[PDB]
Amino acid sequence: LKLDKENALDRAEQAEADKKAAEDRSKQLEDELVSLQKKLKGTEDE
Amino acid sequence: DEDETTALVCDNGSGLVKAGFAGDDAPRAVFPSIVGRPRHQGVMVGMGQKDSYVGDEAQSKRGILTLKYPIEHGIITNWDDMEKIWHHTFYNELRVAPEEHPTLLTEAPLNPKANREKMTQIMFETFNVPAMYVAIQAVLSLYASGRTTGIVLDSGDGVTHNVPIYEGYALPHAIMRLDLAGRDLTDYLMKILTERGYSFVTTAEREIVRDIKEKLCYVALDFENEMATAASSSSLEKSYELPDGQVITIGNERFRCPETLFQPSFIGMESAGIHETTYNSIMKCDIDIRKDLYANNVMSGGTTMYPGIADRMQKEITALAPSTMKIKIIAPPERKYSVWIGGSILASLSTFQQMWITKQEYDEAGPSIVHRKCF
Amino acid sequence: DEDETTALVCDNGSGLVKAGFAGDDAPRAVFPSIVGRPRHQGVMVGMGQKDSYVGDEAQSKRGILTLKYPIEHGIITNWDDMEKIWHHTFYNELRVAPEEHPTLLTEAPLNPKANREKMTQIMFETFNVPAMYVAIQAVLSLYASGRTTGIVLDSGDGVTHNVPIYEGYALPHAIMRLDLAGRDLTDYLMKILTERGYSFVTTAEREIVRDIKEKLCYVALDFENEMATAASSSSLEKSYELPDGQVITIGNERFRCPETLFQPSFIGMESAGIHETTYNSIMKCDIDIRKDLYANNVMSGGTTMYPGIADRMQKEITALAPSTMKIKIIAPPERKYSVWIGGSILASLSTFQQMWITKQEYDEAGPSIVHRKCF
Repeated sequence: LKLDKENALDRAEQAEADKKAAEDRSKQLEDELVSLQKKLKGTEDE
Repeated sequence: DEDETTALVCDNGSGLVKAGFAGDDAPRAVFPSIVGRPRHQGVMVGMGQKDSYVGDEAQSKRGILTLKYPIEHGIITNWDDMEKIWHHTFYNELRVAPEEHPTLLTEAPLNPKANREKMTQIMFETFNVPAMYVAIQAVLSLYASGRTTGIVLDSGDGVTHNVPIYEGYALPHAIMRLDLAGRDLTDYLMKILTERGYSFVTTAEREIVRDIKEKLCYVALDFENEMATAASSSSLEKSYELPDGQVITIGNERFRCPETLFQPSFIGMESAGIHETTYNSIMKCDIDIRKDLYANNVMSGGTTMYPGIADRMQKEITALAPSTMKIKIIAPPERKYSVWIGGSILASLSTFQQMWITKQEYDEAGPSIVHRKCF
Repeated sequence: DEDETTALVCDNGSGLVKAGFAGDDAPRAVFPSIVGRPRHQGVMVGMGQKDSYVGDEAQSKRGILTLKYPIEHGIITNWDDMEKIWHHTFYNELRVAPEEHPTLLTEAPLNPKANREKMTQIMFETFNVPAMYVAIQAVLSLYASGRTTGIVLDSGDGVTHNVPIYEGYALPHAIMRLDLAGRDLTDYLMKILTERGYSFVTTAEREIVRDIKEKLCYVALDFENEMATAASSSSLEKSYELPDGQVITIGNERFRCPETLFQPSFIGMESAGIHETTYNSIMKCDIDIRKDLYANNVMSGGTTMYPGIADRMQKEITALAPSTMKIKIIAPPERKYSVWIGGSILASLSTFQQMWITKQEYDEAGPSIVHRKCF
């Protein structure tokens, strides 16, 4: 317990930091995907 | 502690108020928009006991306090209580006296005018702020969310505003203001928990329920199937520990309350629900606008923090939407804190340094000046 | 209850329905175009509560109902609700029905084709009318005004048509269809009254606002002068008592809403304004026509009841029109009720008795007959 709030907190913060990097990638990838899909449909329509 | 006269920023909702200084990416402190007053006389020695409590003080001693929120469905009606909140917020937690720093406050596009007039007047006449600027919550939501175009669902505590914005412009013909908000969800949860044997009727209890809601409740992507399961099995129940050591669990109530956003009739409101309200904001807009609003549905404010709301809203709009169009909801981690963040962004823009009301123009014109100077 | 073997007449819009029988000079009754439905679950036994309410029943009980309007900017889409409205109108309240009488229904000149097809069909198939005739509101507006020639400013609940007729002939290229009418003015007033601290969101609230508007609002002969004073002083405000005990006063908003007709941009509409559309309906006609239309500017429909509108529209057109020539507005007490009256005149004229579709020709041809026999 003594260092477990710290181990859990460091895990939470590291996971949150990675989550955010990955969530920001998710948003970037989704926006690119949607725009890319719209480009796809743009070209498919063409 | 600042080395420049940065603006101070305060996002004062009907629920909670967020504050910090312009240039940060988060508020430094969060307080409820509450001034508490005792309804009982203390007996024991060493129990504090104040005539009035402000912000976090009102919550800490709430067991015996009436908790008054000075803001009613987006408007300040009690200016004395907002002075207590702003003194404490700026002077004690941000550690800055407004006398040497400009201040930015926020309101919804259809928020009653007296709100912007008192926000401006209080900071100029009680705090002697050198300048003021009442911001549009729709703008701030878009600046925090990284958009210029999209639907702003600011789902606050007192009101869900619902305004489509295109290329930085308002599209006012399509605003569908809804009197269904986070405050109604808290009240409804107190009532649904009562049905299960856990009655919540006091102000202290209201805050307990507010905390229960924030941690245990969700909307569900499929209400009827989630309901049928939750009503049939303990597998969808979740516990919460109450301050007196009692334990409360929530079953289909866990979503039946949040469902009020989609079914406002549960609290007695005449409305088609948050997803039709949102949709009403995207189809009413012009034929060459609709496509950009569908692809940029932007959440700000709280209630956006329910685990399934971004996905159910995207699904409901998609179901109502025409084919071909891309429907997407932006639901950033800056959720509930986004309007404050946008306030920080706006206060510091070089393009916005001419938008500030100075404490010269203010005194020459009087409190009504905010009408011509802000928006 | 009536024994006169005449035609029946109804003007059906997005707000109200005027009705009575042909040959008289006024409707016998006016009903809301509403089918009301309960928006609450009843708890107590013996509380009444209908599954549906029609017309005035729906409006009178609106505090606990959701009110549906079947007509969209001049077109009936919810024919089932109009059948209910018509049954009540004819069978219950006017005390006369189509089964024993020929019936005339009205529409705008460019109204989508489905409207006249369904109006013809419902009277023949659900009311068993012996004959039908779908009329042009422009025709009726001039008959009721004593004209064969003039501009019809048919400002209704969902659409203003702006349509010229010369010597009894249509001048269709000069029709200026406008998406601004009494219902949009009501929605705008709800938003600006929200700005004053009295939010109106629900449909019952919309009906409260429509009552406020009809009794307190005006356009003004000189908007800017009334505005500058009304926006600066309480001497220009007028009180209204809301059905909850509150009193609302309205200042420049009293006229800003009605002003939308002259400035549609107030609600986000792309339009030159009612006085320019009037001017163009005159100006787009041939030069030996223009002079007669300038001298015969005819108001019909509602909104024509705003103080300053008959004087203002004449001022706005004469200010654009060439000199020497006389510009005149016709704005009789039959204002807003004149389309119905025109319907009575057309239905009863001997010169019109060959224009009726009988339930002979209809049964063999079907509803497409309306395009062979009416217009």
